[PDB]
Amino acid sequence: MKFPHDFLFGAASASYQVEGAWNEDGKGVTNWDEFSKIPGKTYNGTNGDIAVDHYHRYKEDVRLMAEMGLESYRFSISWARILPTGDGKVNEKGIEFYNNLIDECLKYGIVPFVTLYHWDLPLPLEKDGGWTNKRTAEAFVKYAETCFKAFGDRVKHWITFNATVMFCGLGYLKGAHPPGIQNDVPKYFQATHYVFYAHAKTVAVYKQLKQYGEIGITHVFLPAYSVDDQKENIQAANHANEYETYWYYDPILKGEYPSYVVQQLKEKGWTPNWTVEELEIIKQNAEENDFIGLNYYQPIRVERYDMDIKLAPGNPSFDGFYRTVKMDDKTYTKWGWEISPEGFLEGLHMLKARYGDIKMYVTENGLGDEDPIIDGEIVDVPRIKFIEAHLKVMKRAIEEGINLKGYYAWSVIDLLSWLNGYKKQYGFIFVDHNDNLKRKKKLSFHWYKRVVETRGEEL
Ligand SMILES: C[C@@]1(C(=O)O)OC[C@H]2O[C@@H](O)[C@H](O)[C@@H](O)[C@H]2O1
Repeated sequence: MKFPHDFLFGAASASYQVEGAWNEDGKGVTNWDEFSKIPGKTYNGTNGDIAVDHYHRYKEDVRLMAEMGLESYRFSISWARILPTGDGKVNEKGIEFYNNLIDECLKYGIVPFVTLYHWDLPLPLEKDGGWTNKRTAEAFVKYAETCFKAFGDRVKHWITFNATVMFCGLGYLKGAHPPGIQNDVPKYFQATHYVFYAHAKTVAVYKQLKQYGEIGITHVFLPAYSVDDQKENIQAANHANEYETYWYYDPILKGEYPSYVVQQLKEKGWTPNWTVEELEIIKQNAEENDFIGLNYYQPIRVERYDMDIKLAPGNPSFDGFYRTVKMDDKTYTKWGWEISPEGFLEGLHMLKARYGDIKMYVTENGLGDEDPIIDGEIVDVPRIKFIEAHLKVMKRAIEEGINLKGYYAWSVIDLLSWLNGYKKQYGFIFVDHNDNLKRKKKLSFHWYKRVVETRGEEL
């Protein structure tokens, strides 16, 4: 019984990835609904139209989570289910559905942890300029307030945004996410600003509501290490960390943007169109966050741009100052992501040094795999070893006085990986695409049950 009763063992899903029912019960079209049908954007033309069909079998999937001894389920609300056009009339049929999902989790004592925005923007709001238009931030606040009024009697754990770095960075820098834009740095940075503004304003509204649950944001956590002891490389890491960690966590946690990056955007002419009022709202609401969410999969190993010659190479950074690299002496997934428990642990240390005793939830962590199948059984031993290694570093972080209060494995069920199809499995529950999307427990499902039952006595 080592992890305290204070700490939730969970597993996670995202609405676009898991629900399907893209056109049902009054749901508005989203950006991912349109974007996924552009050839070249999703793996093998893979879709969320049906996804894994969680919308129609939510009762079954929740029964399974309960059978797994799950303590908390983290899912996302589809904004286009509540408010189809982003604003305007509320779709009651969408409110019914999330009330039913919430109520079913609750039957079995499973705690909802709810993400409001997991990348699936109602389409008009894309056409307005998405997160580059303050309007979308004001719309988001209204939506959040709608969800709070409708669901907040029962839901006491809320996430505003998920992984802003990806949706903003992939949407405006690489064109791999909607709206599909490439190398527009100013829009990227502007998008992150309006998101952080929407967050802080939403947090202020939630607290004025007097609902007595908790709220915070979920970021990607992607700690950057220097590939060696070389000063140029150390500097490349510092810079990586500034842009990938500090830009995101400082505004939410500290109430100020990191002056290092601010100085460089000014020089480059890329500073966002931000107002004093917006920055005050951010500044005054940094102290209102109850927690920080971490989606952590890997660190990155960096060398400076001109230290090739100075161990395979890496992708260059957006401003071309550094690049990430792969290395002989480390372990990678089959899609090339590093598996680094020591990476994660020092990462956690770096975060307590800067942000102090902030309450941390690991809102995503897991292994993407093409699962071994034997006699119709999914024997996903690699996933078990992945989660095991990460759970052990958490156990140690806690022993070391880090304020970690939950762990949500990425993918409670097999679902759609945005850009990797169904082939990049991440779940505890298998889904049979060849047998009418039927659910089967994997090896990992039974293992995780035991971990929760024992609260992590695994040495
Ligand atoms: C990007 C991908 C993947 O499919 O590879 O990684 C894992 C996980 O990242 C999370 O940060 C996203 O919220 C979620 O949607 C997941 O999907």
